[PDB]
Amino acid sequence: PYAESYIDTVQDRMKQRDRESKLTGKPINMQEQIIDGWFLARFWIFKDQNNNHQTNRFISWFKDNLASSKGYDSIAEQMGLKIEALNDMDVTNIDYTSKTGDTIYNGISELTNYTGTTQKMKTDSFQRDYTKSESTSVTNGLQLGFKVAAKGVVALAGADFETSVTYNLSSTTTETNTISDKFTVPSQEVTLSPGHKAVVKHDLRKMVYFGTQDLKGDLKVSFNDKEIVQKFIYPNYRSIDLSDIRKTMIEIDKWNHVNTIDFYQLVGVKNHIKNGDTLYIDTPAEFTFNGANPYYRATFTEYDENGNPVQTKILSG
Repeated sequence: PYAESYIDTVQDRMKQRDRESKLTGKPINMQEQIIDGWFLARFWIFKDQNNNHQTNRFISWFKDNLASSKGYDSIAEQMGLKIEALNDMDVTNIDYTSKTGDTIYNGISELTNYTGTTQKMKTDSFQRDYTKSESTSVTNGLQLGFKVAAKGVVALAGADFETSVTYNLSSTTTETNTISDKFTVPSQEVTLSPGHKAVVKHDLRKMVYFGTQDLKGDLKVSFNDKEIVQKFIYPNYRSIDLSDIRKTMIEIDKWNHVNTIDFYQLVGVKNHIKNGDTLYIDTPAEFTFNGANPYYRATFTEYDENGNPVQTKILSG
């Protein structure tokens, strides 16, 4: 062709993509970087299989799909790009601030008394419903066309609240879940004199936690490209994983006598590849739990026959 190799263009593009992510701190486009590597690996195999016409047509098919609007989305489903989290991701550097939220119940239970004798009269228990919400956002999203969900246990140690929340590793968009839970207001202890009164004020409210964190863990990457690869060259089919992309880019740089880049260290800032199918990512995240464990305050003031407060005991909070 006596022109610039598109192969060299892709190799340099993956380098420039990873550098921008690491020099700006912004996340890399995981879809484009892995697909660009899959393309380079598949070509490095095709070039040695004695079909230069299909190899050149495989380059054309990849280029034209990139000129399309869908771009890397159309290729991602054709070669079956799959990224899934099979284990809980680690939550680190939890820093949260707490506040009280909306009222769940605010009222009183007025306990009179008329017996001529000292007593230990008691209120009764009741049960008020509420809904708690959990919202998370990933700062360094993988920028994928498909949603890649993960779980992580966020333990707000100093607040006795601990929940497993869901994240969206593909986009910075907020991921929200709402769940119905219930608080049982307890019966409260009160010692009363003849003719004295007891009031118990209930203040039950949602608790709100705003926090930052990191999210680290392994992701399984696989290519389901058996069908699309064989539409170009059918014989001598072999499956390909991230190991083959690392080998390809090493051998491409060796061909041009330049420093060998490590694909495993070319997947965006704070990220790296562990082996053929394990991508390790480390992204900042933010969370907001609205509801969680409700804050409950209960006070009791004893009034004598003249309506004067005798004693005031704290029962919750």
